[PDB]
Amino acid sequence: DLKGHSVREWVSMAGPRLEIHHRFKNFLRTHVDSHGHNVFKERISDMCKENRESLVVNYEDLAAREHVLAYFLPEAPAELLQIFDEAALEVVLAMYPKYDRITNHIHVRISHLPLVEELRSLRQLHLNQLIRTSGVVTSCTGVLPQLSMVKYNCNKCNFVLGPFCQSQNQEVKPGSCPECQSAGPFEVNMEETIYQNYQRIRIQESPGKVAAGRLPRSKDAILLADLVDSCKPGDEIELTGIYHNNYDGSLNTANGFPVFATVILANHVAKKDNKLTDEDVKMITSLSKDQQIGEKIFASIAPSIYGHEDIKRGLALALFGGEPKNPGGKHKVRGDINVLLCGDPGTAKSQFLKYIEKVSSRAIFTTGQGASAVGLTAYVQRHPVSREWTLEAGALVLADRGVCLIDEFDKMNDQDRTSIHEAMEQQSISISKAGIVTSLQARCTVIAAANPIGGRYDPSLTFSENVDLTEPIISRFDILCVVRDTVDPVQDEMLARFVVGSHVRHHPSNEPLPQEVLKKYIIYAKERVHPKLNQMDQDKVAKMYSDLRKESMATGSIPITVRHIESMIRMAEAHARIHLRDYVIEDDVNMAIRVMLESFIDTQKFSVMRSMRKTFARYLSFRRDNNELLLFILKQLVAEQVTYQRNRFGAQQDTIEVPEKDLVDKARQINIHNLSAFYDSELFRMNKFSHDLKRKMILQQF
Amino acid sequence: HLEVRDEVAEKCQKLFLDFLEEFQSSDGEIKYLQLAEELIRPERNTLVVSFVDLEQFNQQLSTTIQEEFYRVYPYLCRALKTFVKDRKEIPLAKDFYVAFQDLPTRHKIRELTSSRIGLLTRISGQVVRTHPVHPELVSGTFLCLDCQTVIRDVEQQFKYTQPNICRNPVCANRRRFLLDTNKSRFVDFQKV
Ligand SMILES: Nc1ncnc2c1ncn2[C@@H]1O[C@H](COP(=O)(O)OP(=O)(O)OP(=O)(O)O)[C@@H](O)[C@H]1O
Ligand SMILES: [Mg+2]
Ligand SMILES: [Zn+2]
Ligand SMILES: [Zn+2]
Repeated sequence: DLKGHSVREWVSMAGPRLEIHHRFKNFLRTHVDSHGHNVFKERISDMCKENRESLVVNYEDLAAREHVLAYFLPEAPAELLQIFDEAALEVVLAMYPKYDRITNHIHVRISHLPLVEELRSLRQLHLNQLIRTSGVVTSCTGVLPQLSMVKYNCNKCNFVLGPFCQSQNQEVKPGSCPECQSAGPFEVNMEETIYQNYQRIRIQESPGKVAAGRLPRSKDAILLADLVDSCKPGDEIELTGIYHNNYDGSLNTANGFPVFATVILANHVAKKDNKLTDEDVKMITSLSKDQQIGEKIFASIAPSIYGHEDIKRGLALALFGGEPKNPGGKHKVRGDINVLLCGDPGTAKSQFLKYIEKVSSRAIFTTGQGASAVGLTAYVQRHPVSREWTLEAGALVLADRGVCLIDEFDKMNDQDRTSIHEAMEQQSISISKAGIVTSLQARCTVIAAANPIGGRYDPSLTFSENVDLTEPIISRFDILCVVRDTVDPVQDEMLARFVVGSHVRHHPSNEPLPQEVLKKYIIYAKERVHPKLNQMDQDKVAKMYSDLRKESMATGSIPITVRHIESMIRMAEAHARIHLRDYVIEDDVNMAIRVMLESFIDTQKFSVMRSMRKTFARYLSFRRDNNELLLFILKQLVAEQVTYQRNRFGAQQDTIEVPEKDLVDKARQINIHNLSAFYDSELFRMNKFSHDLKRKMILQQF
Repeated sequence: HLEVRDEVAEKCQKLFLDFLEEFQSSDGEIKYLQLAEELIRPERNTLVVSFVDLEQFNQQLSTTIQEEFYRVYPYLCRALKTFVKDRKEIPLAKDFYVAFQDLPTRHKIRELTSSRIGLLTRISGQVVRTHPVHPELVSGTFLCLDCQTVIRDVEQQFKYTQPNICRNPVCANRRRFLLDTNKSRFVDFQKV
C-alpha cells in the first residue's frame, strides 16, 4: 500500500509485507507482453528447463503494471527483493512442483532500472538503495565458496548446531551449544554446510565517460551464486545493485577519519556486446560452392585497408593454415603459415595486425617494445593485481592454438629473440625459473611486422640485409611480404580518397568480388574442423624446385631449399581449406607455388629478383587476368617516362603519354596481342588512363 | 508450523460455551448468564457450574470433561472468558476460572491412583492445616540474559519453569534467564 512512515520499516511490517507478496504474485501471474504473450509463464518454463534459478523482471513492466512496488523497489531493495524471491519461489513451485529439488531459491534480477548513476556520483544519499551503474570490469576474483546455511560443530561435545543463515553483513557466530551449553569454540561443519558462489569484481568508469581531465572512479561489486563468472576483466557492463555500507568496513582503527567503505551487492549484470558455435553449416557450404569463394575471402580481409592484395592473400592463407603432421612421432612439421610483413613506415602493417587480432579467435597482440600487456617470454612472479604466484606464460603460449601478432618485430630484446626462436622452431617454451622445470606448448602462427634497416627498404640489397633479423628467425617464416612504398599518383589518390572518406564518415556527428561480411567470415574460418589431404602432382613440383635450384645457383641468390617446398605444401593445403575441398586440387598447388615464388623472388636483391621474374613468369602469372599484367607493364612504362621528365625538365608535363609501340612490344613479350580488351577494361579507366587511336598514343591525364 | 490444534479440547470448548449460553434453569432463563453477571465485579473470577446440569445438557460433553479434565480445563476457562467479554466490559487481562460441583460419584483417598491423574474427581477428607494465601506464578515472561529477547507466556507446571531454549536460534541459551514479574500473571494460591 502507501506509507505512514519510513519505507524500509513500512515494507518490513507484516501487513504491508504480505500485501506486497500477494501483489507480486498477482503481477507474476497476470503480466502479458502487449500481444497476449504471458511473459512469466514461459520465462519460468524455460528457466526451469535449463535450471537457472534466477528470474529477470523488467522494471518498466513492473512499474507499468504495479507502480507502488516499483516505487518501493529502489528505496528498500533488500526487503523488497527478499519478498520478490519468496513470491517467485511460490509461483514457480505452483507452476513446477518438482523444481524444489533443483534450487529451492529463486533470484529476481531487476532489469532496465531508470536510475542510472555513474560511479563518480554515488553518495551517502544512495546508501541502501538499488542503483544502476555502468563501467569496465578491471579485476575479478575467482569464484569463492561462501557460507550460506552454516552448520557448526560444537567441538566440546560434537553436536551439529543447526543451519544459520549467513548474511552479507556480519559473521554468524553461534552463542551456546544447544546440548552442552558451552560458549566454547565451534567450527564450521563443512560437510553439512551449504555454500554459495561468491565473486568480487572491481568496476571502474569507462575511460570514454570520464572526460574533463580527472581520474576514473571504481567500486567493488559482489556477485552471488548466479552472477558469478558473468563478467570478465575488460568487459563493459551495466550493474544493478544495492549501494551498501554496513558490513565490517568503517575505519574504526583510528587510521584516520571515520569513513565507510562501500560495496555494490550486484543484483543484475548485463554485458554490453555480442554473444561462437555454428549451427548453420549450410550457408558456409553454399558459399564454399561459389567457385569464386577464394577471391571473395581475400577481398574480405582488412576491409579498411586500401590495396595490398598480396598481403591479403598471404594473411588469409595464414588465417586458414595448413596441416600439421608428424610421421611416427619423430618428424614434426608445422601447418602454421608464419607471415612476416617488412615494409617502410606508414604502410598499414599495424592495421593489418589489428585486423587479424579482430578476426582471429585466440589471437593475442604483442610488440617488440615494452608497450604490451603480454610479453613474448614466460616468467613466474606474483601477479600485480592478484598478488598470486602465477606462471605468467608468454604471448607465444597464450596463443597456442591461434596466432601471435608481434608488432615491431625487429626491435626485440635478445631474450625476446631467443624466446621467439624457440617457440617458432620447436613449438614449445622451456621454463627453468623458480623450481619450475616445464616445457609448455606454443603452436602458434606468428604474424610479425618489421621495419627495414634505415627506415626505408632498399631493393638493391637482399631482404635479409634489410631487416635486422638473423637468418634463423627469417627462415622460420613462410611468407615474407616486402611492403615497398613508392610515389604513384593514382594509388596515392585512391588511398587519399579512402582515408579522407573514413575521416568524413566517422565524424562524431554521425576488387572483382563483393567482400564477404566479417561475421560469416569468422564462421567460415571456424570450418577449420575438416582436416584435409593431398594426392596430387609430385612431378611438376619436383621439376619446379630443380629448376629453381638451378636458377638460384646460376645467380648469386638466396638458394631455394626444402623449406620452401614444405611451405608451398602448407599454402596449398590452406588454399584448399579455403575452398573446403578435403583434397588439394592442381589450382591449389599452382596458387601455392605462385605465393611461395612471389615471396621468394621479392626477397632477392634487384638483379636476381628481375632475372628470376623473367625466367619464372610462367609460374608467377598464374590466375592473373592478363589485364593486371598489361596494367603493370603500362604503369612501369609511364613511370619510367615521368622519371625521365622529372629529370630533364625538373618538372613533369601533365597528361603524360607513351607510344603504343612500347606497350605492344611488351605485350608480345608476354604474348597478349590483344589490347582492345585492356583499353575497354574498367581497370584501365579506374587508373585514369586513356588513349587516342588516331594519335597512336596512350596517355594518362595525371 | 500452524500451531497444531488440540481438536478434542477445541470441540470441548465450543460445546461448553454452548452449554453456558444455552442451558436454562427451571423458570426458563439462561442461569449462567445471571451467574456471569456477578463475575464483572473485581475480586470475582470463578463461575461455579453444576455438573448435573452439564450432564443434563450434553452427555458427551460432560463425559469428555470428566475424562480429560486437566487437558481441557484451560479451554473451558477460555470459553468462560469469551462468554463474559461480549456481555460486559471486563478488563482485557482478567482471568476467569471454572469450578464444577455436584459430581454424582465420590472417590476414596485410597482410590486416588495413577489412573485418576488428570481427570475430574471428587474426594472427601478432613482439613489438617491450611497454609497462607500466596500469589503463584502461572505464566512468566522471561528475558534472555544473553541476547535480550523476551520469551513470553512460558507456563509453569507447579514448579518454577524457565524457557527450555531461547527463542533466538543463534542463542542456544538454556540457563541464564530473568523473570519479569510485572509482565507475568499470577493466581491466588493456597496449599491445604
Ligand atoms: N593502404 C592503406 N589503406 C588504408 N589506410 C592506410 C593505408 N596505408 C596507411 N594507412 C593509414 O596510415 C596510418 C599509419 O598506419 P600504420 O600505423 O599501420 O603504419 P605502420 O606500417 O605501422 O607504420 P610504422 O612502421 O611507423 O609502425 C594508419 O592509420 C592507416 O590507417
Ligand atoms: Mg606500426
Ligand atoms: Zn556442545
Ligand atoms: Zn538468547
